[PDB]
Amino acid sequence: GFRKMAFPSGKVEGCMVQVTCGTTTLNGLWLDDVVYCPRHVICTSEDMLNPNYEDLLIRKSNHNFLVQAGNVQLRVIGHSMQNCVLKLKVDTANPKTPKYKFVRIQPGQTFSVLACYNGSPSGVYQCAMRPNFTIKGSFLNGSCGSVGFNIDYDCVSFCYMHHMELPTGVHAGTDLEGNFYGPFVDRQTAQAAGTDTTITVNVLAWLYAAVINGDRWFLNRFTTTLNDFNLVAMKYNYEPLTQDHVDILGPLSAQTGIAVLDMCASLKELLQNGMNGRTILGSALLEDEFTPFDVVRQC
Amino acid sequence: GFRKMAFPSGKVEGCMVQVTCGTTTLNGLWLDDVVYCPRHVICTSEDMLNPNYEDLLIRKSNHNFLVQAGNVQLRVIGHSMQNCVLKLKVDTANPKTPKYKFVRIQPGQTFSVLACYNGSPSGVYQCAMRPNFTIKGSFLNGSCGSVGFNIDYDCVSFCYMHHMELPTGVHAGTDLEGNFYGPFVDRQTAQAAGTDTTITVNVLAWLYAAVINGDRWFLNRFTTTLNDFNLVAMKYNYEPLTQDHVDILGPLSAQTGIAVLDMCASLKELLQNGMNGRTILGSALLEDEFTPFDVVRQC
Repeated sequence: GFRKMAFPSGKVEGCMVQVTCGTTTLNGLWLDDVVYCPRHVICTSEDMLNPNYEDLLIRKSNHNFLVQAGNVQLRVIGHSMQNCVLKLKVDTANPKTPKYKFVRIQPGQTFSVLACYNGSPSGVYQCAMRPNFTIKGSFLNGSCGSVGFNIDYDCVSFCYMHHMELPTGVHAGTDLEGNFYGPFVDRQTAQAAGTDTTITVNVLAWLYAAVINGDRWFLNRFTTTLNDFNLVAMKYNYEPLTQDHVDILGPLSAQTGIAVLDMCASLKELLQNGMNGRTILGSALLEDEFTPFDVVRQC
Repeated sequence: GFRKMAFPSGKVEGCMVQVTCGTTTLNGLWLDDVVYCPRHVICTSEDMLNPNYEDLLIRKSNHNFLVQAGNVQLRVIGHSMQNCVLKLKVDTANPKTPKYKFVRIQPGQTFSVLACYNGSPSGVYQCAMRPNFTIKGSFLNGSCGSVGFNIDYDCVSFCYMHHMELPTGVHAGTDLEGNFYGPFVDRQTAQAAGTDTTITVNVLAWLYAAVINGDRWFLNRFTTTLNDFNLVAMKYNYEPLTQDHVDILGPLSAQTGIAVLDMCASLKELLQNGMNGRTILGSALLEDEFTPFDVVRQC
């Protein structure tokens, strides 16, 4: 079988707290004795249009921040700002702190999102960093400070903190150093992203997944060069395929005995013709939010 | 705009253990001082075609069961069989036991699965119980004893425990009282699922979701009786609606002001005429794995 699969979220659930300043409430991440959260918690409705965050922060005291782990209030003993992330030092360490790292992911890479409201986890799902640095998430009011992450041998790699929604319904945020992915800004304005593209290496991974699970109507006897595939890919606003990408697909190629460039020839035919009403793994659309690693692990 | 979202898995992660007999290891669920697992952990390969579980259990003693949380052994102090589940009394009450219930779900209901191997969680995903009492999971060897669950106001409702795969690649299992969903048995014999059908109540939920988001071209000014709709539905391999289905659509019907039987009339028209090249929620296919509760959550 094959489904979109998220990492188990327990290690991150143990770190989620509620952070309140004024009449603004969102989520924070409690690691050791520090709570990380979006800096726009310090804004008011009038501030959010063109906020001078340095000015706004100097006017705040430690006692203006209300941090709550469940029913328990945590005392803020210091605060600083790192790009778009506020760091609140608290006097108690989180015993539930996992082994962790802060990473900045590359477009095309996937991660799990733990969506939280008022410091309480609500759901978990798998996202990809779009090539235009948006993410197609499910985030409502109060979700800010929800984080995205991957897990590797009990170590949690935090890669995303949520900040905003765009008019098209996609989302934008930062890494845990507070730098936005993409050309976005934490001000209350309608922002557009650059033109998105489809993550080609992931579509190929997913086609290999469809084959591993016995779905093959789209395979063909033809083949293609890497450059000629990339010309057609770019015409249809697919990302070009690098030789690193070809190499990353090897294990799936071997597992199925289908050369990478043969699968490229199949994808080319789908782009040029369509799916003729047929479906792949249930979908009427080509899916590009499974990486090669994702497919392997689950297969 | 909608995606499969799982419940945060942490409360369930804290209950997963491994249960071994000889070299056969699967997963178990540790709640208070009882571990629940599939009874076929007591089978050798020779026993699995036509096991005499009652006879196999008589030869078992407490000291034959290796239960481990991680690498830490949990001593077994009693054992009993309840239908297709083994219950192992252990000498330690699980300190991470959540508030919980055992529930038996209906076809069409959705739940999160925490896929586990050797007592270690690998991933979490959302499943729907199909009308033929199979699920389309992602399960590998050693996944038995993985559980499906819903979470309501901090209470975990356990509804599924995994036991087997069917030739078509779908999966079958029991509730936590050990009664299989569907006509299946825990024997290593070839078994067939009934022909599957589309989950009508979930398609209706999906149409309500489309209306909530402003996509409502398919609404018409007609209605139908429940019986007339059910008789048409069956001719298109749609599940007939129950009174419980009508009731769980209540909130969405209230939210939109569209009576359930009016929406049924719109669906009937879609079934009899097709989509005429149009889309709903950006899809030419009707989705049937989002329940009325799922829709409310994400909307």
